[PDB]
Amino acid sequence: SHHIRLLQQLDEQRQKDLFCDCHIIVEGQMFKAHRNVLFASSGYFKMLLSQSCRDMGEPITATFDVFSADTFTAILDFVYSGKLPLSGQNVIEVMSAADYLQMTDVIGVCKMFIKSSLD
Amino acid sequence: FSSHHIRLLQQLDEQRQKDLFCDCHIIVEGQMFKAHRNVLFASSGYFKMLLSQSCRDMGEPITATFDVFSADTFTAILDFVYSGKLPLSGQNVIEVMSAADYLQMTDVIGVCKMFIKSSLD
Repeated sequence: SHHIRLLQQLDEQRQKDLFCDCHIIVEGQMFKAHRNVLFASSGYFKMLLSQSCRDMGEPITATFDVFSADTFTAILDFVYSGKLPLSGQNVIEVMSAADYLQMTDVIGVCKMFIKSSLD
Repeated sequence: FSSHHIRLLQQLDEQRQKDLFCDCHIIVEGQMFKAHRNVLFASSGYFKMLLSQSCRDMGEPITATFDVFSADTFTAILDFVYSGKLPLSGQNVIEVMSAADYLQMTDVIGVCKMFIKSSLD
């Protein structure tokens, strides 16, 4: 119960722009999140944020142009909730953006959605 | 229950052990504790109030000092924040619950209250 409650409050912080030390700019859209959460949930951010892992001050700004803003929205919502809204239209786009960000958990969820829909 | 929640909190604890993204230092009984501000803000009413002034300002790590409870008492509480497991026994169940109401942590109080009701029944 503690885990579910904590992540809901962590999701509330990024919505209210609280303790957001990381800015993600995808398709010209701004996304606010926490550095310690992205470092722990994505292999790409583990490498990108490793340089300034102990230095605090200016929020680290990251830019992406390889996936859409709606695709990153479903991925970023999964990080702060554990729920990934998958459908026949975005299952391939989300899974394709997941391996670039090196998120093995998202890839497995998208792969399971395909196996279920195909059966 | 969900694996994503369990996995994330385990990695957050690894960061605090390795002093990664730790923008908050807690000094209790002369012992140094490193942790994250966003995690403490979400798990404690006191830290929600303490970090509310610098919730959007980043820079110098916020240092918090406590002298009303011991370092071993705060260790069990801080470990519960980064794991969800609270080792309770007859020696520290009252000290942890007393320190929980000080930090305004209703979740820790409920665990101690459930631990007392179970042992006596």
